Amino acid sequence: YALMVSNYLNWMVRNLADMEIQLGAVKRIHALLKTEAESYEGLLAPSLIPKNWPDQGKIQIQNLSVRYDSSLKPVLKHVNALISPGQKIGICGRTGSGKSSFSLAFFRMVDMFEGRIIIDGIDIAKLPLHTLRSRLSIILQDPVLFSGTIRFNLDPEKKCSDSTLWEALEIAQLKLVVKALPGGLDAIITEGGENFSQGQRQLFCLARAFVRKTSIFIMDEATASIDMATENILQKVVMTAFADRTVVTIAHRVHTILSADLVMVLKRGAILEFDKPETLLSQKDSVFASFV
Amino acid sequence: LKQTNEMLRGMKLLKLYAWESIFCSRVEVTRRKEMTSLRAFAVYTSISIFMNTAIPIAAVLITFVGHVSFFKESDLSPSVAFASLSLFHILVTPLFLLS
Amino acid sequence: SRGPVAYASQKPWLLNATVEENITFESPFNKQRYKMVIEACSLQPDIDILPHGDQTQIGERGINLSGGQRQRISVARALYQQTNVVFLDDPFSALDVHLSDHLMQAGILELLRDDKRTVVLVTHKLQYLPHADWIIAMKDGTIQREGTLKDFQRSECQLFEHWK
Amino acid sequence: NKIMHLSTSNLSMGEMTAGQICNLVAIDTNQLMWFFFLCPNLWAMPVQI
Amino acid sequence: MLSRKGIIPEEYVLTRLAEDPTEPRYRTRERRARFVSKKGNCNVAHKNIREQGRFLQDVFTTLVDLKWPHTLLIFTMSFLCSWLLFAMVWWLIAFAHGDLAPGEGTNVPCVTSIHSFSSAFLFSIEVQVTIGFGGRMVTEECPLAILILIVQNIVGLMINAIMLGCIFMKTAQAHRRAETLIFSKHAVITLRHGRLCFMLRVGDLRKSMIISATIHMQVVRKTTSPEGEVVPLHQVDIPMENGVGGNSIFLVAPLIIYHVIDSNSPLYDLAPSDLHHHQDLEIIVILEGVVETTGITTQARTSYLADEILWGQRFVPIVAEEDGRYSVDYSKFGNTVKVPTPLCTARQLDEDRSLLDALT
Ligand SMILES: Nc1ncnc2c1ncn2[C@@H]1O[C@H](COP(=O)(O)OP(=O)(O)OP(=O)(O)O)[C@@H](O)[C@H]1O
Ligand SMILES: O=S(=O)(Nc1cc(CC2CCCCC2)n[nH]1)c1ccccc1Cn1ccnc1
Ligand SMILES: [K+]
Ligand SMILES: [K+]
Repeated sequence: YALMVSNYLNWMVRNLADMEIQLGAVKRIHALLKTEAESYEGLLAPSLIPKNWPDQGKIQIQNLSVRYDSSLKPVLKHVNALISPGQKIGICGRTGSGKSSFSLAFFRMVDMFEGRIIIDGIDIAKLPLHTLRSRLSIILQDPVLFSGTIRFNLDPEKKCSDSTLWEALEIAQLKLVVKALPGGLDAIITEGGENFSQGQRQLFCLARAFVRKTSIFIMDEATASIDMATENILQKVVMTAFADRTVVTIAHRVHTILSADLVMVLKRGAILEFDKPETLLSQKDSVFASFV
Repeated sequence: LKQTNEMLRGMKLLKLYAWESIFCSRVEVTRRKEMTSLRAFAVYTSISIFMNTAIPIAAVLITFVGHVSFFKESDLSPSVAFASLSLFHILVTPLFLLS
Repeated sequence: SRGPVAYASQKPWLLNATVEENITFESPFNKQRYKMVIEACSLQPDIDILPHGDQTQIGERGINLSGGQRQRISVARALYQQTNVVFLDDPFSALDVHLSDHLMQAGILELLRDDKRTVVLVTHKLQYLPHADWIIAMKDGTIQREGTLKDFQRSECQLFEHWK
Repeated sequence: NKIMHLSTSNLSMGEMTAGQICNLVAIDTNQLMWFFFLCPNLWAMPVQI
Repeated sequence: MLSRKGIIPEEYVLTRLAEDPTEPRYRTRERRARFVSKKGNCNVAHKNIREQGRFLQDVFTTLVDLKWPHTLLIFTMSFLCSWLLFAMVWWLIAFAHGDLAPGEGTNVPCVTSIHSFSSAFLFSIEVQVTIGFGGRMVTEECPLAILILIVQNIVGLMINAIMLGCIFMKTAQAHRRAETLIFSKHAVITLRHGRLCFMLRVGDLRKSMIISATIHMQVVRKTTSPEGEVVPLHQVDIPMENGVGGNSIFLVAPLIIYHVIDSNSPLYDLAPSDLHHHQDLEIIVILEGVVETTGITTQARTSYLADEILWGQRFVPIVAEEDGRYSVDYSKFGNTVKVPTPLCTARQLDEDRSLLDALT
């Protein structure tokens, strides 16, 4: 037994070193597990007290302020603007601070919310976040698509098997692509649209809006789009305003934003200018000159 | 890993689209699929470790039983028994590394 | 016998390092030349968007950029190499921003006139397709003619009326 | 050195890719180094046994 | 037991772009290198030393440089080795002669009273240290023993002479006395007679006077010539601004050493703003002089970094007259008081003086 002592000690030390090396990563994982946040719940009864789905869109901002860095240096200062229910209003600002604040406040993603918002006559913070995001369509700045079957990609959570979704997808855009795809409704994506038209994101957003029947629509800036793409986007916005009766457009293109009931701009951490009619923006030539 | 990297790359979009659980279902399915192979690997390495640990003891037992019963030509002198044990302990290391 | 010929490719190539190091490409850093190149390429707004600016881990295994941005980086590096011969492979086909292309063309023209060096820009840029610079036509795996710009006018087929 | 003196024809670029050659360098060189490390064992262990 | 091997099929493939070193980055403000310490002991490290045995050639010098305990140990070891060797030689001689054998005294023993190695060692001790008990006498019929005795006496005399010389040389050392010199903890710079100067205080503790006092001032800094030369530690001599220019001084009470900063002085373009800690500046003062007791030159080395310079300060008076003599309060050696001076450099001060002269 004495002869084996040296090899036993050597193996013990080597295994202890390896165990410590692996336990370093184990401790890193455990420390990462200590980051507990993002509690998806509501401080009210969500059975029947809130609306099943916001349709009127009668939301009144009452001195709403949003900040990220622990409620410090907010991008909004008592924002209280009267939105137009039952109509599409597109607010375009030269600076992206207003659009970012609006996007954060729409889904309550802002870290700090100094104010009150009545979402369709009900509180926004007292509603399920999952339901709120499911019943509110939104587009992205850049085309982002997952890799999977279109039936399992367009409405994975809804899991609706109606052929109306496929009909709407083939009618909105990429009819030739849908016809050429052997799967069709259940066609699998190719590396998340690695080789696909730039309008795939817009088509997916339109299909999601059609499926979920989200009355309120949220729009973001377009990094790059052709004239035909812009015309199709405008047609989709008009269709949403006709059917869903609510649409919100946020971008920096004055020509696109002019096709809306109301226009507003926010800059320097506060509201810059609000124009209830569309012609009021053209009345103030400063914003028109800045845009073009 | 490729699937979860695809999920995390568009994590903001997935969170805003309320499809996190929908994709997590496929994540769990793939995790079970990999866990089956991981369990097979664990079983195979358990068998390997058990054989490695039990081979020398079984060989020593067989040698001693054979010498005592079949041969019975010696009184099992310690000078032979412990020498054989030391030789087996020495030869254990090359045997499990030759493969 | 071949010198340090500057080259560009249709598929951009990037170094998994900082943007400034990738642009320099193991070359001495001159502030004046770097500022002139970045002003010509209009890469300052792109650097402003980046968190670390030129210190961001550009390329693979790090920060991934668009094809136009990668082409901007490649052409900026090629210009900053400051070689007597510069080659391009569709620099404007990938990125067709008219203002940026015109600014880069003007900067390249000024720099090459100052240096009196040969520059080859293989592209389908119809905006500067007719010019006082020499032209060469390639089709069916052969060179049709490499001479003055008036040769194209003398030919019966004027590049399908230059897509006018 | 071989990479520096390697042709750039598509017939070879599309056959042995950059990822493939990187995996080759990562794996084959390491396993050959391990074989060099274990080379005395194959000479000694049978004789010792 | 055993372990596993480094079999890496693909290194997890996706395991990349981790970054985030999270290094402490505490080495930026670790420390500042000093040419010499406040108490001499130049902190300079030598590298690539190609010695050819000259270190061991100076055996006497090495012995002198050895400390007192080391010298005592070497003395004891050498004497014990010599005694043991001579005792062994005597024992071998006795054994060869056969007198060691306990036999009849028919033959005259080579050395009398020899019975064991202990007796041989006692005889060797008596011979070498010249004790001479006489019980162990040397016979006249042992010429080899006579020759060994002669050799042992010669070796003992030579060893005694060498040890005495080494002891005298070690006693002549006065480095500890040289350490008794006192220099200001922090130096000051202030105007004198309308001229800026770098003042410093130096004093001595022991009442013994040091003769031929000579102080040298130099500045150690990295200087690059316009021709492109790069000198890592350039040393430039600094005058003491003496009345006659010589470095000879008469130090009884702690005196103030001041150097007038002229245009030719390298300190002519220095500002208090650039007098921070991490500054390429170090003042070295070397004091030389012989001791009235030992007559051996002694050297004092001190350093003053930029952070150790007290801009716009004045040393307090230290000498106070008494009823019959003068008194020095050594507790006031390092006490200084602020002196109102302009913050401009020496160059700017001279330029302002020239502008004032031109205006007037
Ligand atoms: N009265 C004294 N007796 C002996 N050494 C002294 C005396 N005053 C100062 N020193 C020496 O001066 C050096 C500087 O350190 P220290 O801060 O103790 O002195 P100092 O700045 O002269 O102080 P003080 O305020 O006493 O004049 C030290 O080596 C210290 O031993
Ligand atoms: O005990 S060994 O020396 N082990 C060892 C591994 C390395 C890797 C280095 C070299 C490669 C790069 C990392 C560092 N250095 N040393 C040992 C030596 C000879 C035979 C058997 C062993 C035991 N063995 C084998 C596998 N695991 C333990
Ligand atoms: K004597
Ligand atoms: K005597």
